[PDB]
Amino acid sequence: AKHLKFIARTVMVQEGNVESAYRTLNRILTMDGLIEDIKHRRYYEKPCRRRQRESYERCRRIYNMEMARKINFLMRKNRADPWQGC
Amino acid sequence: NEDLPISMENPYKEPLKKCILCGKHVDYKNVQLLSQFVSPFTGCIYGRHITGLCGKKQKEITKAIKRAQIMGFMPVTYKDPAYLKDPKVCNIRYRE
Amino acid sequence: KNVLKIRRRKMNHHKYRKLVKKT
Amino acid sequence: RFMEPYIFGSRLDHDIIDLEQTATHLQLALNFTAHMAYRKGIILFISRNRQFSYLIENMARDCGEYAHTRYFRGGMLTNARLLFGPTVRLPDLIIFLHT
Amino acid sequence: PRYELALILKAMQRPETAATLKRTIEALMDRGAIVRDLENLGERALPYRISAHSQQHNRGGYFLVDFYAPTAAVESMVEHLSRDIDVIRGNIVKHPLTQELKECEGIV
Amino acid sequence: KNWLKKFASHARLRALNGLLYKALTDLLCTPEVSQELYDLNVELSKVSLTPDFSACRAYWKTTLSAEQNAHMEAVLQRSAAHMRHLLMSQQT
Amino acid sequence: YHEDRIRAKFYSVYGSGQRAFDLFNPNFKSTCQRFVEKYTELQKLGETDEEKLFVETGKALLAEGVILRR
Amino acid sequence: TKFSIYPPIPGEESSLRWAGKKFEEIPIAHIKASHNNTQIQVVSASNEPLAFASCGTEGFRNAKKGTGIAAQTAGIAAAARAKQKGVIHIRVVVKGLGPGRLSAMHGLIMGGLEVISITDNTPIPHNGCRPRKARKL
Amino acid sequence: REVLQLQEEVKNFITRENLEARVEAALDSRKNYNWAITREGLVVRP
RNA sequence: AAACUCCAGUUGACACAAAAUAGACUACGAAAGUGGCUUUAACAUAUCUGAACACACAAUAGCUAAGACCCAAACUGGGAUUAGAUACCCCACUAUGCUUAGCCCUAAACCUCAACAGUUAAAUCAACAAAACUGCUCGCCAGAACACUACGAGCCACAGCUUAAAACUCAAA
Ligand code: FES
Ligand SMILES: [K+]
Ligand SMILES: [Mg+2]
Ligand SMILES: [Mg+2]
Ligand SMILES: [Mg+2]
Ligand SMILES: [Mg+2]
Ligand SMILES: [Mg+2]
Ligand SMILES: [Mg+2]
Ligand SMILES: [Mg+2]
Ligand SMILES: [Mg+2]
Ligand SMILES: [Mg+2]
Repeated sequence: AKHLKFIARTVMVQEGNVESAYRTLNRILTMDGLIEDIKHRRYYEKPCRRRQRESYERCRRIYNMEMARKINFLMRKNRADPWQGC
Repeated sequence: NEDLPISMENPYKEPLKKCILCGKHVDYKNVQLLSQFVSPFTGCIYGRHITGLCGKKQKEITKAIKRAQIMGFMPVTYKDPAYLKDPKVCNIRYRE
Repeated sequence: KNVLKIRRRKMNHHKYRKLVKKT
Repeated sequence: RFMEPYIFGSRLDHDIIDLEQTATHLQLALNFTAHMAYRKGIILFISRNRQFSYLIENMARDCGEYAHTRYFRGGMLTNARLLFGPTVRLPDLIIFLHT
Repeated sequence: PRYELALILKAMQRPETAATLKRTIEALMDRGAIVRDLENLGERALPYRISAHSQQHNRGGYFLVDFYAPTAAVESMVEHLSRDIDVIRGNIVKHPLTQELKECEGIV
Repeated sequence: KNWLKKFASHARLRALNGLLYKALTDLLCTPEVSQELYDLNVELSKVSLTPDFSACRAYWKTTLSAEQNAHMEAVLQRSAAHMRHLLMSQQT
Repeated sequence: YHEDRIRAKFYSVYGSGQRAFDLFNPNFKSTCQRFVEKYTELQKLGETDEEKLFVETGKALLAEGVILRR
Repeated sequence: TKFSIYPPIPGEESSLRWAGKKFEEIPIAHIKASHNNTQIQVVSASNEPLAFASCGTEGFRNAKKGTGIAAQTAGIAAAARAKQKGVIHIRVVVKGLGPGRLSAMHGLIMGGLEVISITDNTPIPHNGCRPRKARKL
Repeated sequence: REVLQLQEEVKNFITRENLEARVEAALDSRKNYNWAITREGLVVRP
């Protein structure tokens, strides 16, 4: 309200590609967490539910990264069998 | 026997990794530095997974940013356009 | 855990609060 | 853990096996194997390392002994009578090149 | 202790700015302060529009006053900075140099 | 709560269908789920809840190309759980 | 081992030798190993100043004709 | 010259011109995309209202207002009423995440106006007013 | 050492006598605290 | 459908409310709790244990006085649905959530792990939870239900809180 306008969350259109500018703006707002914040602020989330959700997402991310690391580490052995037959 | 191994700290121990701001002072008046860790479009403070800073310097940067914002040194809703052409130190790409 | 015991505690307490209200 | 007494040390996070102990252990094992072969006992080599299955089978055939480098089915030793016959003779010595 | 006063003053001409700075430093000294040095950071556009003393400001002069004052002075100075009409925004902080630069061995 | 261990181990129906259809369309309007899904521009025809509320079937319009249809199916099947999580997190 | 310290400093100053290691040879001599042997000989035939030993060992190896790029 | 997504700064002079006018002189189309209705208002750089159109002013009623077609029609009507006042280039400022967020701009483009920049100004409190309770449907 | 450093530093402090001149000089000066950091950890001074 | 149309959009001024992002951090505090900025005070003890009652504290809810009131909202109305709706959905609005001075003293107040010190050796070990134990101290427990009850006592509490039985009954729980 007290800030200068047309600086925040603003994307310029290149060669009349308005759809591309909109999709870039959507990507920016989603990456900065603004979209999920707006969607979550429509109704009040109770503090206990918020803490449970944050813990769940944190542990989900940790577990997913660890499983991805394990799969990538064990993917090296997936080559042609060098001792076929024996 | 002279060839037996001797007790010793690892001489090949590599120096422990450092963050880009380690050993440097973070001041709330240095808006140019604090602007390198905020989103150009929203002014939101980047997390450590993007900035790559350590916990101590991440906290220092956060506190300095809040102090500068509330004391009338830094904008809140966007990054100052004067610092848009500064070196990029954050691991984030909008394909923009 | 005993959910019957907690449900028994709930029924006993609720019945008690009805009695004090009545009398 | 049980391999610790046989480890000379760790060289840049790589364990080194004390070869002085290995010499005595190998001496005892080879003496036992030679004595068992002298008594005409059945000797069975076992190893699931497919890189050396051919070599171990060739060696077993060469020395007139037996080899099992393939998938080990349930009960080959503890149920040998049902799997080979009521009068089968089991090995008198088993040598694991890979345990 | 040692304090730094960050002062955002109204965008005025040189005489009024000098008078305001003199008045601020004089108040500091009256409250028992020993002023070490005065820095000028420049006249610049504010990060946002600031409403003070029934006036809207988009531009302002930034100044730093380093000083040594007793602990009881700071509160009083704040109240004084609240009454000065030529001050858009005054904030007293503990001097950053007094804060110790603890050394780090790196990411554990 | 040791998430490590857990991870390792009718008029009402029509209203709920409409609400879920709107919510799923809004979710697909953005990269909130994933950028790969957003680039596909998936469109939904309807949402049907089973009579016993054991499953939610979202009918998505297919395109003419078959490779694109297969890619869309793969991405949607890989994204379904994340959309469920988002729907409950937003308190829809 | 003691020489490991020297090796570390060598591997930190002159870096890894452009010459490749031949681990099949039981008596392979790397540039770092020759530096170590010269360092120990100098220590046994002189004083104990770690920096001076390093610099004089470098001078001696360059005199022999072994390239050493810092 | 490399294209810059970042809008020109009024202070810093730039060469970007649209029909001879600078960035800060272009009219602004304010779109409010609510959950059940969409509003479009075109204003000048000095905040002089030139055109206004919503889904309700174009005849749509009740749930028909909260659709893409209604927002497109409102955008077309606003574009027509703005072209009748000399508007060609516009800067779009969208507010809200309603169904008419993109359809209103589609209508504006289809009505003859050229979009030079898109801005989002959806109200995001830094945790101010407490929102209503979740529905128990 | 600290006391001597403080004693020599006090010579440049602002007093009631030099307030006019020091205010004027500060008004005719500009201090800059801005500096950027690079990915290599180097300071880029403006 | 009701409701509003002193309505709605842009712009400008404008809180005794709440404190995006940072936080993918795991810190402070005895616990309860604590996540906008500045400043002043300030986080006990160089043996350990030591209380339903002593001395201090204790989320949310609740009771007295005054004040503030954006938003939310038990309750209360209106609209809709339904066989009915004294609920769920929509609108409006209270007590209350806020400040000040007093009370009330309860929570799945839980890491469902009492405080200090020590060990990783034994068959590790009913099971599950959260690897198994040792020394020392305080508190507590001896079938289920009756019973977070009755009576007595204490309490700023008066449909309240703490402590807390017995009779009858059963072979289980
Ligand atoms: S790594 Fe040392 S201060 Fe961050
Ligand atoms: K718990
Ligand atoms: Mg004690
Ligand atoms: Mg007692
Ligand atoms: Mg209380
Ligand atoms: Mg209260
Ligand atoms: Mg708790
Ligand atoms: Mg105790
Ligand atoms: Mg006790
Ligand atoms: Mg009993
Ligand atoms: Mg009682």
